[PDB]
Amino acid sequence: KIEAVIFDWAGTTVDYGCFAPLEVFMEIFHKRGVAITAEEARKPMGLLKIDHVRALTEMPRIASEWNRVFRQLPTEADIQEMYEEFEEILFAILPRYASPINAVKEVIASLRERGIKIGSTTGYTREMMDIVAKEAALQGYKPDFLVTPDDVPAGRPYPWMCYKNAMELGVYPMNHMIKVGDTVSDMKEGRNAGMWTVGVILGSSELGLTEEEVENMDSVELREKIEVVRNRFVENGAHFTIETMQELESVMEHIEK
Amino acid sequence: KIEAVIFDWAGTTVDYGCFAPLEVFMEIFHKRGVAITAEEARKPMGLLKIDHVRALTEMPRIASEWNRVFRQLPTEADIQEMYEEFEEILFAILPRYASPINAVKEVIASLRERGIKIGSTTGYTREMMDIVAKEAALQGYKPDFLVTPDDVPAGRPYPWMCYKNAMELGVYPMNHMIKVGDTVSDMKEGRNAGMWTVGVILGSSELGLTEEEVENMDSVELREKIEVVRNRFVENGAHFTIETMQELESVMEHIEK
Ligand SMILES: [Mg+2]
Ligand SMILES: [Mg+2]
Repeated sequence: KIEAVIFDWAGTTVDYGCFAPLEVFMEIFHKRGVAITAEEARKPMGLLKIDHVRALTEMPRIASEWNRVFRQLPTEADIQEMYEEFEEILFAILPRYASPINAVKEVIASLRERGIKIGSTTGYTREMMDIVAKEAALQGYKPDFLVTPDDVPAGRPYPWMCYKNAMELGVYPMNHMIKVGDTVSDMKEGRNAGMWTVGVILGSSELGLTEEEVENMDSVELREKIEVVRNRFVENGAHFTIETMQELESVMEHIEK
Repeated sequence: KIEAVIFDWAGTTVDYGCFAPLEVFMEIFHKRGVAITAEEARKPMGLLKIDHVRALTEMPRIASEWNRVFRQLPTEADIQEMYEEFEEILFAILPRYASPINAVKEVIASLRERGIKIGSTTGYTREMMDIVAKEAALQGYKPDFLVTPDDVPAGRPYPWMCYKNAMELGVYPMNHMIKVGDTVSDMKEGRNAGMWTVGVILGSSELGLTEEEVENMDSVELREKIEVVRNRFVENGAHFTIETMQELESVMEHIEK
């Protein structure tokens, strides 16, 4: 029944915790004397990077500190400058984050043995993907296909990218495919596309923790942050939720019944 | 609640009875000394023309007959040569087969007034569609969008052409879309695409009759023939069947329940 799986990249296939973008946002602001925190930076983490910047700009705590520094509120120009800067720096450090999350690689190898097709979608622009893809391929990960918002009329949560995938992998109907992500948007897109939607937790952009703080965090404390997200997923369309990609082939078996 | 209807072209919105291709398919095989029937000729109607030729040669009755006549089964060269002929003959008559089918236009206008998007797919190439759609426009018919097999990995039954219509019209999930066609391939395309499928009988390729033959036919014999096409459509995936496009609107309403 299930013939292909569509994987997200950031916080799913690579970049444990999806920090690359978070790292950048904090720089462009810190360099301007208006330092923001990982929470409020990740706060918007789901919309157009361009608008993501503007959102941070209108965040009262940030908006006030900006006005304190520049003696004036951000200008549509500032947003446009910070955005240009955001990209340049991102292209710079993207490769340092294109490492396949330890769990994943093996899982992909297993699915491929079951003749199951591997596809993907993303929030990253084609420019950025060329970079992340190239590094991830040297590091052992390379899905059968890949699509970016540049390939379609609009990105997530539209199912456009997912249809492009099915079109290229040659799989139909939509319910013969699973969508695996690490964010609310990943869930929406999955459903909008009429396919089985699942959500990874450990290393998600939702759980927002690094491999470091996960391995060295209070069990009871961590076992609690995991629920705030696993629940968070189901509350958005996740037919299922998994702490790690190690539970993938298991959910498949379930689904196929 | 439905939001868009994807119409096939020949035998659905134009060319009553889908006659344009018919004599061309029979002619190309007749020149090789291998006669075929209208039934055989019409069986794979709806598919990308090149595929349609390949489909005819695949036919046991025809293949055997070909093998018996030439002492070897049909070749790729043969298929390719006949196709070249098929295109020459077709192109010189295509303008004469773009007249909208009678009451279709009134239906479209109604659909638009209800704010419903109009998309379409076909078996004709983009070059063929250029001629057909141009003439169709002049005669009052022009959907919001058009997609040929040239625009995707493959033609019918694959749901690729429908997904592009979804992308363009900005409609999701596929279940919010209805597919209307006049052949078996039309039915399969819709189901594969995960959308409400409807087949139209009078004027369809499956019925294979002219307007004359329809109005001047033994009503008892007519209803009887209607029953075979209908049973056929359903047999092949059709969710509902209608005699004419006038019934469409009603079917939509039933579905919205
Ligand atoms: Mg992600
Ligand atoms: Mg047709």
